[PDB]
Amino acid sequence: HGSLARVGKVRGQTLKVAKQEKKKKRTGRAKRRMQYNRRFVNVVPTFGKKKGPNANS
Amino acid sequence: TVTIRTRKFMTNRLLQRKQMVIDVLHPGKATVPKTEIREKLAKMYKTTPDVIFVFGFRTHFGGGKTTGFGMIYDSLDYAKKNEPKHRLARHGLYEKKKTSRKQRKERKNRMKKVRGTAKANVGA
Amino acid sequence: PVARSWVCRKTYVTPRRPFEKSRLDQELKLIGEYGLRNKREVWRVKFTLAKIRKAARELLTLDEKDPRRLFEGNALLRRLVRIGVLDEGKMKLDYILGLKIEDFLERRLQTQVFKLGLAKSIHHARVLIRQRHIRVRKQVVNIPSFIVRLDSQKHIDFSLRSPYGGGRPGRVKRKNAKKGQGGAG
Amino acid sequence: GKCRGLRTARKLRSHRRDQKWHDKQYKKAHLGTALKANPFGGASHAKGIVLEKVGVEAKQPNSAIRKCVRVQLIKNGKKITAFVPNDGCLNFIEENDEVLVAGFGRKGHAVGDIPGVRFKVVKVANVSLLALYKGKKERPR
RNA sequence: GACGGGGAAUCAGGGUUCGAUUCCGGAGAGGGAGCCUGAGAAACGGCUACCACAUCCAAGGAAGGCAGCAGGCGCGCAAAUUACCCACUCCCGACCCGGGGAGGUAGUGACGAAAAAUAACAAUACAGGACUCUUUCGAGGCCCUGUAAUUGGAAUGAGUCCACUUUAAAUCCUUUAACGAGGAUCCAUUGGAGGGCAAGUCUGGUGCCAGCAGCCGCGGUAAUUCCAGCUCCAAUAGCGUAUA
Repeated sequence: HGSLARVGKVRGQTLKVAKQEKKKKRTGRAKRRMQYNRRFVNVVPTFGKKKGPNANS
Repeated sequence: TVTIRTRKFMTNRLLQRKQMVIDVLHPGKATVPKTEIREKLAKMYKTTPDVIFVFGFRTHFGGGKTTGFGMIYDSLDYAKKNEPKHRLARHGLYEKKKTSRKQRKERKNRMKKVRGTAKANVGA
Repeated sequence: PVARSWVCRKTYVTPRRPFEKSRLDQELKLIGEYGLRNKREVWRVKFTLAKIRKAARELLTLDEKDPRRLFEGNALLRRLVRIGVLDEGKMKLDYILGLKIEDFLERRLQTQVFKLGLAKSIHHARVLIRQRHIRVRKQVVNIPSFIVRLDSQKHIDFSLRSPYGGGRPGRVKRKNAKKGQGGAG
Repeated sequence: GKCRGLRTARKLRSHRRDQKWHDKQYKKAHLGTALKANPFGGASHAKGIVLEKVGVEAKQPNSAIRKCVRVQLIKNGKKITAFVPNDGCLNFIEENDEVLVAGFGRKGHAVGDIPGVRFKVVKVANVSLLALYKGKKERPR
């Protein structure tokens, strides 16, 4: 407990996890090429409502 | 295989020199220095390789071409008379006193502080 | 009082709507099909097309048989037919407005190398141009946004100082050859 | 317009000038009172020394309090009240320390649920609050 | 919170705002005042007195005006080297020869503008796709499209570095030999992900607390908005914030 309005309480008692070592991301011309490919030539004709890029329902 | 083609050739009786624009073709190598240009212009124009004064060589983007200026003088006296001093210093017949502007200005002010014969004495 | 120029201008205009859908769709389609790097290039081509269209509109609001109209309109028409976006059968003042962004982006050096038949893809074409491999009339070009003319299209080939058009090999060929000489010797 | 005569320009100009002065944004933007009452004095940022820390409360829709400091500027001597933006950034500030205050978003207007506060703290002890909050720089000891 | 103008930003059409600032004209060298010389000055890198400020001194006296070029103090949110040269542009003088912080050169420089790296290709991996069929299986997959840290050979550039060029002498650019990339660690950031407004009814923690929020509003012990991880979105060597 301590006090109600403690300055920096939630960020102070937040759990601390580390970053995961991952492969680097392409940037520049190849990023737009990958975006164009994934958005326009890997698509299938579907119906209803189009799924979002981050949809995880 | 370094060839030289001339351009805009025009002679002056009033300057006793011939101005022209030099186009140098050196494909596959670096920029050629000016002294082989001087001997090659001496060979093609049948002149001694000491009155030819060249400068301003810029290499085009890509490599292979170089455009610059060059003059051919009649004799050494005309080459010594109407020329800038830095080209003569580049060819090695003129040299200047090794003093900066700050020393000259301070010596001039210190000489201005006094009057008379001692003006030369204070200037050392 | 210094001897400078102080003359410069922007070559692009940002759109009014920052987050739209269809506009971003055709911009992404143009970037992916022409192998561009960012939206600044397609906005620049759109800006210069808009300037040409604005000049054509303000000359088309004018009346006929005006000598300055005939003069700088013929100047604009000869520029547009010498750049490669217009034809001789459409040498008219209204046919400038029927132009597209495809016509201006098709005279880019990248797609000209890609459609000429010496590059595998358009990104490979940009890599090939950027690494000093081609030349246009005895002069190499280091950049992909070199908008060619109609009279200079048939002169594009590989540069002399390149391993593709006949010349000294690169560094990995020589390094692997030296490694092979060391292993065999 | 109302005057449609060919020789009616002085009347139209005078009426437009009077109705332009009889406005709001042109009225604050052309007198010296609205800029004289501004503690910044027509400036984007200002410096001053923090005297104390006050916990100002929110409005009636929501129940929280806002951590805030009081600043006495040096350019004019006025005393202002500036909000420390982020979470836990009040602990980087102590008494008798200099800060760089700025506007808070709506050009001299209370933003959100904080009453009577029109300024925010950008930098403290000649380093930004964002660098201290993200753990990039450190307070000089 | 006025030097004026030529002009600048925005701009269907009209309009609004700015113009201390390299060109032209005017004014001043702390502020007023008076004057010598000279063709031309009420001159201040000329003089004479006042006040304010101010330097040295054996204390009788003497000497000043960086709103010039560098640099310093104070001030404020706010602005660079106590460098080199008369070679280029011109100017003054008895004068082809001397001088010029006028000027030119480099340093500092993310005010801003233009161009433009951070990857491409090939065979397997495996999701589909067009052509008569196999109705719906396999295949021709010869012709593709795409990405998985599967693999191998070609490439050019930053940076180090003979030289050459440039230059008053250099430096920068260009040219050019010797080196110089596989997770090519030679590793691209800035703001977001409820609506406005492109983009997770994901996971864990606090629980009207901490805080987010330009505006609606979000947090009350199952948060799409807080605090962290994953994923995604907008621009890209650029992005966000505050004031006219």
